[PDB]
Amino acid sequence: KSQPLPLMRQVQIAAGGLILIGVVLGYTVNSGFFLLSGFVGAGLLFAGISGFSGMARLLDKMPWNQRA
Amino acid sequence: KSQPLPLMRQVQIAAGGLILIGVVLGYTVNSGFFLLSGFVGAGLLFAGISGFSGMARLLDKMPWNQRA
Repeated sequence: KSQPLPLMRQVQIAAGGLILIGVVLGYTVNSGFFLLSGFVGAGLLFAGISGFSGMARLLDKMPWNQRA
Repeated sequence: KSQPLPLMRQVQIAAGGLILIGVVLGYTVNSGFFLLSGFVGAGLLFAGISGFSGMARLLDKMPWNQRA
């Protein structure tokens, strides 16, 4: 039990990650087809929010005993 | 100096908030005009990630001495 695992972070990674993924595939499949093809935009966005959310979810509620 | 104010979260709230806002205004102004009008979607999304990111940014790097 390193961190108290609050809800001020889990909501950011959960809501931020999920929402992003969706709004991303949409903003790219609807507003991304104009830019280039629709993979670089939604793709780069997913990868970003992905690595970020992960690092945050760990620093907030790392899988310590999650896999003891 | 309550918290060390890391960057594992500051990146999620900063990048997540900014990106979300943009990807939202687009996914709604392009893929939202189909749903209803294009305000309920992008709007609810903005407010959501807004209050969330804020609560997180504060719980991590609250404006303690920021305005002492």
